[PDB]
Amino acid sequence: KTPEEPKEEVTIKVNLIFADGKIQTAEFKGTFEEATAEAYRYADLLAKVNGEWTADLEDGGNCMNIKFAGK
Amino acid sequence: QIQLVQSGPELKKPGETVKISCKASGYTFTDFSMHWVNQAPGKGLNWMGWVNTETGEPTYADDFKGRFAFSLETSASTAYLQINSLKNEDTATYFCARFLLRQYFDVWGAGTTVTVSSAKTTPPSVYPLAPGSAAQTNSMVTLGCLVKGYFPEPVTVTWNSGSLSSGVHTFPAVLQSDLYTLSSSVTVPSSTWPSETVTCNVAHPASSTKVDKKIVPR
Amino acid sequence: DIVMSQSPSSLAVSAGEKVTMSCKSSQSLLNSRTRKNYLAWYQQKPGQSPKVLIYWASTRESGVPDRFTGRGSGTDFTLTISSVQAEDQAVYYCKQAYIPPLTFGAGTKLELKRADAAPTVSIFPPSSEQLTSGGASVVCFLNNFYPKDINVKWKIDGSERQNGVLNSWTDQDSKDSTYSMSSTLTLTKDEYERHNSYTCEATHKTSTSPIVKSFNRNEC
Amino acid sequence: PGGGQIVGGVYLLPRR
Repeated sequence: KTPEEPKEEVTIKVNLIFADGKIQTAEFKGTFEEATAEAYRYADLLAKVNGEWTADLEDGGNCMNIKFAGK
Repeated sequence: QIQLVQSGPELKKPGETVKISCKASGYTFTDFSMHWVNQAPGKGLNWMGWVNTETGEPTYADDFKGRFAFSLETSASTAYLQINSLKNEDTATYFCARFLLRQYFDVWGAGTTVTVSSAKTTPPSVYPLAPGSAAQTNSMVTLGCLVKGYFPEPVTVTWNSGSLSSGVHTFPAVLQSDLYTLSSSVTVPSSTWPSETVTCNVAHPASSTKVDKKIVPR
Repeated sequence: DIVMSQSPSSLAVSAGEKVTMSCKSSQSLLNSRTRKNYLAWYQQKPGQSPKVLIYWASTRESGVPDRFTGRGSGTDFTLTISSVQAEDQAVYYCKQAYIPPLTFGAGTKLELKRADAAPTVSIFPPSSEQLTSGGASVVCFLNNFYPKDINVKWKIDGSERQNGVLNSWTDQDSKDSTYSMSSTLTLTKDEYERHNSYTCEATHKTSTSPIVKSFNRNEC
Repeated sequence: PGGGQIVGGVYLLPRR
């Protein structure tokens, strides 16, 4: 339906930390609600193989530290 | 081999018309639908529609219904794309691609970029960037080329007609005052220059000019 | 119109790692009779036209390495690259061709992560050829560094200069995965001939001390 | 079908 009154194309920066120690970086653009929902789904998507995930928010939620339990 | 050759870059004033060709070869032109895809500067692909190559029937995506027209010349195995009443927002690169029954694009043209603007076409000045009389000894030596004050894009830069492809860094052009400035660097082993000649080749389609500046020590 | 959503918007991984891209449609790409999902993945590198990788949602195009694998069915699809190399740096698009118009996802940029590398800096005085035109540009090249974040400072006889400076950055290098940037300072021949020392300072994470490069007109 | 060049898998039918 997409707002023609108000705003913000935010950018959520995410660190993807895996059990084996590897780290990947990702970005999600869009409205704050959209982008956050993205990171989460992506996390779920990645959890299908790298394990259950937990996270650390900051910068109002504009930065995520997603860790995957592994296995 | 299978190819799609597109016409060159075009610079049109707002309200004008442009028509670009896509010449197919290496396959029977009338067996595959020819589609068109555009891409605005750094913005992603958008499907414009297609033209049935045997019935010649065009089909347009809503967003391109109106000023856009698809046409053929079967005898020449060529597809055409004409935009009328050009808007500044039409600036983009247009690609023609061959589509298969399996529903994906088999081959693509290099794309044709069209710039809508009122700025005058002006040829680039090309200056040789040789290391300043100094600093000795680096194992590697970095040369450069400065292409300035031209319009519109693009310009293609190569070194030694293309034989010198590695170690090259050709930077995106920057627009300032209706005039562009681009830069390019090549780093080669000191034993090869001034020993062998290193030359910057820049072409600017819009003004039909090619300049081959040889880099010479100061 | 069928809407294609792709995510992440971008990704950065180390060579040899496995990266997963996501694409979800508005609707269902799956034809009942053909048992096909009309979803394709395309790869596009800087300045190049797109190149298909996968079609019916999974079927790898001929010539494409098995490193790439497409999965999914219905509205959820993914593209995977098992052993990511520098030649994978590009934007990846999914496109649905189930029901016209053919729609594309916004794309997912894929870059490589590597060991840090400091900029190798070069500075070039104005070409004499340019001087005869009454123009004067000093070019500074900051090549092959990493990460991509970088700042440049121009000084004329020790004083910082902000006017007449143009900057341009390069896309991740297809070979070493580094980045470069070009900065040009432009003045009139007159201004240029009234000062003597020109220098550019690069500030990268790979050092707390700015890499400095310069030359003095009285020595050319 | 009555058509060679088709656009949109929704129309394609098994080959048969």
